[PDB]
Amino acid sequence: QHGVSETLVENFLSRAALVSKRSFEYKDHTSSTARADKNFFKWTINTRSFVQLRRKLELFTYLRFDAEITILTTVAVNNTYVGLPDLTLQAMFVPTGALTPEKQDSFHWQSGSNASVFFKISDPPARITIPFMCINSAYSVFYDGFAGFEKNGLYGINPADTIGNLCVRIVNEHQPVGFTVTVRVYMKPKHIKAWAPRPPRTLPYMSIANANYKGKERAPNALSAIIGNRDSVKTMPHNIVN
Amino acid sequence: QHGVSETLVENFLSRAALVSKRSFEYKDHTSSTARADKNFFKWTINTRSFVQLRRKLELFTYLRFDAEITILTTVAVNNTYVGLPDLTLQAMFVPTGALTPEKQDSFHWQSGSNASVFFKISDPPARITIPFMCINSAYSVFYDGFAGFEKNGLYGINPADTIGNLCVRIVNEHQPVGFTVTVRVYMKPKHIKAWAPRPPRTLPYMSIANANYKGKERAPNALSAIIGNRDSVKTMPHNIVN
Amino acid sequence: GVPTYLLPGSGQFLTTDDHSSAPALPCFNPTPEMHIPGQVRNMLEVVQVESMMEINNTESAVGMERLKVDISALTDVDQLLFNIPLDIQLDGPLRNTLVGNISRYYTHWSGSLEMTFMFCGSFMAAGKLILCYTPPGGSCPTTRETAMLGTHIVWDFGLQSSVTLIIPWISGSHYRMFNNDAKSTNANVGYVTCFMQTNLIVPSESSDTCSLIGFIAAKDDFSLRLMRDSPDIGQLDHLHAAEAAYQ
Amino acid sequence: GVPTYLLPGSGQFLTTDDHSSAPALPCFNPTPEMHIPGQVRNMLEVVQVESMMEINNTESAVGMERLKVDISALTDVDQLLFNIPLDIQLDGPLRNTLVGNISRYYTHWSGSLEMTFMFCGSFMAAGKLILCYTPPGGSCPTTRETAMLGTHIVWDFGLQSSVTLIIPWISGSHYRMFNNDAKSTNANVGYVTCFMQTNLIVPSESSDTCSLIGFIAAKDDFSLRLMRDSPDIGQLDHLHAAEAAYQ
Amino acid sequence: GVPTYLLPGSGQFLTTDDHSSAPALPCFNPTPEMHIPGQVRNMLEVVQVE
Amino acid sequence: GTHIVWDFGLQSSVTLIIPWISGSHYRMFNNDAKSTNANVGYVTCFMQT
Amino acid sequence: NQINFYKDSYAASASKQD
Amino acid sequence: NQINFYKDSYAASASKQD
Amino acid sequence: NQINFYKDSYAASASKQD
Amino acid sequence: NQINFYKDSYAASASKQD
Amino acid sequence: QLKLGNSAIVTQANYCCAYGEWPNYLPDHEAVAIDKPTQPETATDRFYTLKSVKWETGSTGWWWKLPDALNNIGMFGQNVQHHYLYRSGFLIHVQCNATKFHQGALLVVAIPEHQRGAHNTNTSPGFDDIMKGEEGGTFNHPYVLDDGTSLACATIFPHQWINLRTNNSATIVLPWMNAAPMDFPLRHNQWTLAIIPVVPLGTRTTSSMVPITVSIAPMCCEFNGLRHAI
Repeated sequence: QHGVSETLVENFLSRAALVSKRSFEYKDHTSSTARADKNFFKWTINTRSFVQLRRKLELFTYLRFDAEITILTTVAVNNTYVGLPDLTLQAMFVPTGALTPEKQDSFHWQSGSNASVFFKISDPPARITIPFMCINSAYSVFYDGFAGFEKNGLYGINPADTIGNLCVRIVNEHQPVGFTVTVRVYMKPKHIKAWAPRPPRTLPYMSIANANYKGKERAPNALSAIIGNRDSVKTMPHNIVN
Repeated sequence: QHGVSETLVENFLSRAALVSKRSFEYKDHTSSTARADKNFFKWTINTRSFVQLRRKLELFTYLRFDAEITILTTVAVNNTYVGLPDLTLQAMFVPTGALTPEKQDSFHWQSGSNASVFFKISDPPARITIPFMCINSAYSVFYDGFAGFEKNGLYGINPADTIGNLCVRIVNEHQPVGFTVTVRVYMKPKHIKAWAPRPPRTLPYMSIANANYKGKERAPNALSAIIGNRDSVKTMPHNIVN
Repeated sequence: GVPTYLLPGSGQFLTTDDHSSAPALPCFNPTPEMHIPGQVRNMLEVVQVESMMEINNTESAVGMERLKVDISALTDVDQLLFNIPLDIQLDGPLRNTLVGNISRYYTHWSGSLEMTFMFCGSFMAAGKLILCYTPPGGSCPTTRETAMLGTHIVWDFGLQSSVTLIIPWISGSHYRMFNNDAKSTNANVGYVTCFMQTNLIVPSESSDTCSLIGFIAAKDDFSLRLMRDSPDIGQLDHLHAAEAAYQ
Repeated sequence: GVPTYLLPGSGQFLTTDDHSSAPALPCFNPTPEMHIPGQVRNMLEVVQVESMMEINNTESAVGMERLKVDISALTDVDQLLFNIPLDIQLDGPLRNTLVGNISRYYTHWSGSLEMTFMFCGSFMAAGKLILCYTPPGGSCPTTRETAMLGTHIVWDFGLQSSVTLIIPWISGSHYRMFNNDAKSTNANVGYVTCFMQTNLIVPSESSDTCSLIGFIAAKDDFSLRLMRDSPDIGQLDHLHAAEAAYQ
Repeated sequence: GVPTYLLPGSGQFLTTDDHSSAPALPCFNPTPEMHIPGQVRNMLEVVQVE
Repeated sequence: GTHIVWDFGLQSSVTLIIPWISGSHYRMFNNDAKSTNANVGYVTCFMQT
Repeated sequence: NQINFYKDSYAASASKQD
Repeated sequence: NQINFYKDSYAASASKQD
Repeated sequence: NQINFYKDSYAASASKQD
Repeated sequence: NQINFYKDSYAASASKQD
Repeated sequence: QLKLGNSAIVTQANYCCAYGEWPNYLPDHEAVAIDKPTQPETATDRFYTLKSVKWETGSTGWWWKLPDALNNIGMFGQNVQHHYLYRSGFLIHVQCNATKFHQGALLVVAIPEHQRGAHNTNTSPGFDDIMKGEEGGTFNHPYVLDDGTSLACATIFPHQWINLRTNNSATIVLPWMNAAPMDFPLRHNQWTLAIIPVVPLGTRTTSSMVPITVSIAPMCCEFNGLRHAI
């Protein structure tokens, strides 16, 4: 007579978990390097950058969900302190492999067809719903095979599994002091149909591109010993002693 | 013909009373001590830190309520004054004894399965509803007995009575001036079913872990004299004199 | 969309409100309601249970001597034994009662009271008392001839070892306030006094210092409203190990 | 317009909420649902599948030797072979199981367990075991006479090469918590021990070091609630090429 | 009044949304729809032309 | 065993039913007072208060 | 979406019904 | 007050009906 | 929760009905 | 005005109906 | 007459259904464990009589936590040590009588979940201060019930009065008082029989060593989780 409704996969996986986080600078980028974010960042939307949602979504082989992207923008100041600004941010949704902008004020941000969302810091966080956009009927979470017809393709990375790019910029111009604008993206998968459950991953992750494994140096969660050791098979660790 | 609806236990106990309060600093914690809050605090959610809701909930032996946690965050500045910031706070709900974060920017705050709430100071206060989460059918407010099977357990502290941990951090990074961010938590118990009423506690509380008593040095509410003294049993204190 | 506008009172956290709020744990299955004995749906059920009065709230009455009232064999005639301050809301012998600790969570109260005086002498101890309830306005009556004009009951220590002194609800107002003025018309309740109707008469082998335990309850017409915090408890610092709930 | 007012809880992003939100791609036509085998509507379907226990979680058991338990021909009488820490929520031989990895996403759990012990000796290997389940409260029983008083099953290596040791749900509470206290009444589960009922008796051409593989599943009455993050995974830095998702 | 609370996603200008908005010119009478040849209700009609 | 607790209040007498508890149908006599077939039991009396 | 609390018929949402 | 737009039954207002 | 004032069927809340 | 989403009868608007 | 099992008490009476509830077995819809709990009916549902405590002049009080008073007595104590769970009501009958020349009053009060408190220290009471066993305890401060509460309001609990004028017995009939249907007996005590001299023993006759004898009959004992004894 116990309710089993909390272990539903629609309830199990629909936690709005952190999927992206960049503290990028917000200043005069006339003298900054090429690798640094010049008031914008692209992010290829993947479930794999943070290991807690990843291990939950890697419990299944095939997932059919609607990503409910919630973008939490928060701001800090890089000697003296002044008031935090009410910065307007654009988060333009670019598809996989399409043209992502190269500047803050480039003419790709006009969003003549791309889905953008113009939100502020002092507003509630920008929550959009990105649909099930796989060309297949489910996201191949694990894709045993290769994408390209040649033999140079990446193993495990099906581009149909890839959601897309989330190009996020600050709509405001540069201001005479530098701010550190941290953009946290929270994806809540919903309308979830889950197929083919898998062994939960025990060893720690190495890369987001694959399923490489190293393990800890000692038990628990080591390669030769996943479960932590005890004395003998007839030795009870948490034994009651009275 | 008088209405008795205000003395209902659903009306009696459902006052959103202060259950937690920490003024913690918000600054560069690279040179602070280990005991001080480095932009986050854990709180084991108990009804016992503040004696006015505690004595109301200690009127009963068994309580079955839904805690409606309201988190009021308010901010002050630690020479010169500048504008108050619009700080974003996360209040991640960790269960009893589970992994609470050790940093502000640790990877436990990603909330892949824990219930978090991301709220700002200038917003209305973050009001969540934490359900009746006891494994028993009521919270043992007073638990005559011990938790562990060994003889080292804590007396009176049933972990089934314990709600959980309320790990609250500030999502923003450190800013070049120090702020004092006071987080007041207001729990309103609701859907209350109350069993086995008890004597109201007369002596002042000593600790939140138990029901120790010392009493005042003199009457009223002393150990040897709860009610304040008078001259004789035949002496009326508030006697009308005309 | 829907054209709205924020009223005054928007974004204010009123503590005593009644609103559905966002559940932290979705599709939570709570523990099924097992039938636990003694459910209280209403705090007046706690109030109507009779509880001991500390009529002996004097000095040199240490601890448990405060509950009982030591009556003795008196060589005089019609003497005063005890009088009871009837302020439920204020400090006095009714404060540490079920009718008094719960009513100090409130400000306005109604309804009758119910004093039960339990005699705890020997079976050979015989005597009589009179339990005068005096409605307020005047002084506390000291002689017996003054107080039997009120609402009294005359009680034997024969087969009866207990009473039911119904303090009637006599007030002009519907309710009665609490103030720091104990002598207000809205706050003062009256005076219960107790006199030797005859005497306490014991034999040579029964102890003469017989004790009365006095109860007080409420009746079915009792009522309480305008809830306030209890002055019976209060902290000046944090409690012990209150930091340990955080650490 | 419509007179509104913002409640407390306005503009807060609760992660576990349930609200319709603005679609980024309007009039999107999703890919039609093709029937893929093995749909999981409920995570207890993943739990009820039996999975191997690492009873041999000792040193010098490297890798795959941890799944099997090497039982041998014993010259003594009624000896102990292995005991199993039954904390599903905590670390131990049940952690890396389908009943254990999914339950460490939760805090409170119910229902029975289902241990299947698969014997992997020769066909000529004959013997008997007893699989005692001891409800908690006392120490882990070491002699056979102590533990057969509990819930045991006596198992032949005849035609039977597997069992179904139903660990019954015996608890006072409806559910069972997780804590860092493994010895709590709300957390401790019991003890499964295994004894030589008779012996392992093999001929001269069968290997004496026979192995037991132990499974554990759940039953239909199993339940899990109060979801939490898994302690079985956790990162201290960003993963490799996590910057390459941005660059 | 009506007890409301702002969801996440409040005050964000999503470009591809679908909402009724405030008309600048009230009681405007638009020009009546004269039948113009070759209406395209769907861009695949443009695609199917060789 | 089979006890009864008796007040000296209104009650000045009792009825302590010694129940027939024996394995056999009957009980023998012997010169062995400690036989299973001969021994009956023990009625004891204690100060309750 | 059927929400149009304006008195003008052009003020409605984008009529994407086909 | 009958406003409960959440899918959970415990998320409602305080059931003060007696 | 039955509130979906969007024209898209995927934009609804998480269908936790089982 | 008929909007009273509170459980208390005194919490309504000013009853100016006469 | 109160005849439970082979035990009996010839009574002359006024009992107390505690919170209006009579002890019954656990109903099958509120049952939790999947196995049928054993019900040792006549072996445990019988009057287990503890030691008598000397009702003196300078006595403060006595407390027996249940079933900690009965974890080592008879077939209740053997069922307690051999079973992980139990669910028992109690029929406490308290015997205390004296002459018609003695005065005194007993607040025979049964306290559900008597979480005690130590006096004038922040340290919680240990194991040896709570689980006294068959010997019971003695109130350090009976006026505050050893937990900072009040003796004056202790009549909210299931109580009976032995006024040595009127009656010589108190019968309190306790149901299963726990948030859980069954519980572990060796680490938890649902009830606590508190016997308290509100009015002390006084007389002018020859002094008799007046005791208070306590007969506690468990009622409707279930037991579950059979294993070896402890």
